[PDB]
Amino acid sequence: CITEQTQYFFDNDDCGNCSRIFHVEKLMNTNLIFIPCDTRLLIQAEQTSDGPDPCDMVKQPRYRKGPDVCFD
Amino acid sequence: LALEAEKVQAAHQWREDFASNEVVYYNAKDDLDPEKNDSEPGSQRSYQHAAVHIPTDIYEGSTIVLNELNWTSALDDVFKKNREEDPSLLWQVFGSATGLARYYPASPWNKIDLYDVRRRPWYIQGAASPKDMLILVDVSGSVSGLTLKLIRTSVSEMLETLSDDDFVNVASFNSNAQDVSCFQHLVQANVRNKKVLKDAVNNITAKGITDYKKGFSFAFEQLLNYNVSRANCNKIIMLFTDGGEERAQEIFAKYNKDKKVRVFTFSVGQHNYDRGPIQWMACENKGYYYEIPSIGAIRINTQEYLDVLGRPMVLAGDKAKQVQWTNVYLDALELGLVITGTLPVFNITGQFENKTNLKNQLILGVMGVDVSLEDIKRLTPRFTLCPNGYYFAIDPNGYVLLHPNLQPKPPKSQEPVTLDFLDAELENDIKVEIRNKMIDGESGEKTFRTLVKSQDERYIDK
Amino acid sequence: MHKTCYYIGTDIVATVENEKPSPCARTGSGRPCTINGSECRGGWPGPNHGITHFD
Amino acid sequence: LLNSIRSIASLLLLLFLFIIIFALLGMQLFGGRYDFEDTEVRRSNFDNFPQALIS
Amino acid sequence: ILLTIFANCVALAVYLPMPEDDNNSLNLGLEKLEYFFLTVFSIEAAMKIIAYGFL
Amino acid sequence: LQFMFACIGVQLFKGKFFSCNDLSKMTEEECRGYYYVYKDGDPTQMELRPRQWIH
Repeated sequence: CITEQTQYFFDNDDCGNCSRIFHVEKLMNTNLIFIPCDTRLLIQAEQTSDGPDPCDMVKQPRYRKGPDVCFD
Repeated sequence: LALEAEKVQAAHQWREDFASNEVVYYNAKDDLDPEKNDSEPGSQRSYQHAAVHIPTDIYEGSTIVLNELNWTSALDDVFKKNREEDPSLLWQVFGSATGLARYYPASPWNKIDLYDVRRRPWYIQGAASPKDMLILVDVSGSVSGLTLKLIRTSVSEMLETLSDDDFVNVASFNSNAQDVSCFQHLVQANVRNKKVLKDAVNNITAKGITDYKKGFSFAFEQLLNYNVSRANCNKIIMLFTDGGEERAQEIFAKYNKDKKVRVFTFSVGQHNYDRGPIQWMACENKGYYYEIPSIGAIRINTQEYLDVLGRPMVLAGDKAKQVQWTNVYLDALELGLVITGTLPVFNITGQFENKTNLKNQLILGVMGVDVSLEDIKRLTPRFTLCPNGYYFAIDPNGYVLLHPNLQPKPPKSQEPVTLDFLDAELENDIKVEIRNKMIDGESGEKTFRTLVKSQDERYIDK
Repeated sequence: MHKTCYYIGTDIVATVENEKPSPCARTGSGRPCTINGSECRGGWPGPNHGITHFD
Repeated sequence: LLNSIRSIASLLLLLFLFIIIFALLGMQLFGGRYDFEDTEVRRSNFDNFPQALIS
Repeated sequence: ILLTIFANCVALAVYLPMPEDDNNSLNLGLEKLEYFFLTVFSIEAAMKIIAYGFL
Repeated sequence: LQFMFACIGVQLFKGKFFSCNDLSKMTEEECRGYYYVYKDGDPTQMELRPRQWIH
């Protein structure tokens, strides 16, 4: 704590870095590591989206005989 | 299996009578070897005969069951064994409308086997892809908390039933339309996204009168859009409701006539409201209505959620029967995670037969992955999320937290192990450029260093 | 009313009746009443049986 | 025996009336909320007018 | 007045179907109609002004 | 009267009542083998049962 205060000054002078792991004991544990220890898990959801998805294949959907079998 | 199962099914005669000789008995020849597991005894109904799994609720006592059981094994056994002439097929597997055909006698299976096949994802991939999905729960101050519980469970599982590469929302509506927060949808990490949406479903109190049309008004609209993602294809919405009070043909003609829209309406529970306006609707618009009276929810969900979408595939689809590889997941039997390539098999005049597949150990996928010229890492990202990269081990990811309340407890693994490439390993923007480059797959030998800090055991290098 | 309002039990629904640490049971085709209180509780009737309690 | 029915019939009708008012009010009360999540069979619970009649 | 009371009985008997809190359907229009019965009966109250008051 | 209602019920109900478990089987011949029972309501508490038919 106070040692983490001296560490806080050490940060002012190293590398606080959140690093999620989705693995571990089931839960999505976050991991700070500096260049203090594994804790629980949280957060994502996001607002801005990214990482382009793709497909560009098949996607058959056009038809010429959708039988009105319906149900029943 | 395509070329051959098409034939026998074409000449299976399918005569009833039966009773006499099918299959039957129970073969039992002990063995043990590679690919783990001691092959020995396997007949709920290497080499030596074949295992034939059945849904635990499905009973080996029907005109349909045994009738399949004949023609399937009757030829499948032979040529699959012929495929064993060329080692080593790790787990050749057939999956029909109900029962599995496992080649060679791995023994199935106080635990309850709730396991099906219609539900199990590789099979879901084998029928009609992809799917633009837009749910409309009817939260109208009308459903009790009962059918609300049921419907809650219903979405809760259906999204798991839903493909793990198809976009989805949840359009709650009554006296007003509204969405659970996101407004874009989704690609789905399956893990996180579906979990968000699911837990959001977990709190879904009924409250308010049925706008009906207004929900539809956004339904086509939220379905409409164009701005990014979307993943164009089949474009369908799913009502789960007590029973509509009106037709809404007005909006339909207002936004649909190309009929690319579909409607799957799921009346549930008991109630008493007429199925009419609903039954009118799905038939009106290409779409297949059907119910979930209680907790028949599992099999009913799958039963035509896919096959009704199989219609185009039944038609002009035939040259489309290229193998359709799946994302990584754990085997139902102990084995470790294994990719499974699937293909569809057609009937003769009807609505599609059944979806064969091959298990492929990622273990031997690694056997092609040499590890000796080097000593750090391979990594093999999929066409979207995930690789099989030796950057991680063998557990089902998981959402966030939650210790279960011990008090009520005196429903066991679901898979797939979906992962971001981005999250599997440290972000670098430039590296993000790289995965966003490769995800399109465009670039070939393009390569360069990125100076970068790298996580190890529990403290980073650079 | 000191008895009906409470219970304690465990394991298979074979806890002794009417001999200290015993309680009225919910009807049921089996009855166990998860609570938990060890392996399932074993005795309530003021609400699960509905109001009828003498309190 | 049947001749008596002509005498009692009016009172029987008043009984039908009491049945009617009580039924409707019931429908707008119990069934006026009706809902009860978990877990069947619930039986009659005024979810509909005939239902309230039979109950 | 009698037959409109019969209209009361019928309209309400329908009105009970259904409920489940909000939603509503056909009754939603009947909701005015009770005001209709109201104003009629109230007109008969205007007649009651001509009746005998305290007597 | 016992005879009358007897004759009524028989030639109107005789095929009925051969119940399954639950409704999810309908044909008292299609019935066969096991059958889930979920305690309470939560779909994480399955219990098998060699259910059906019912007299």
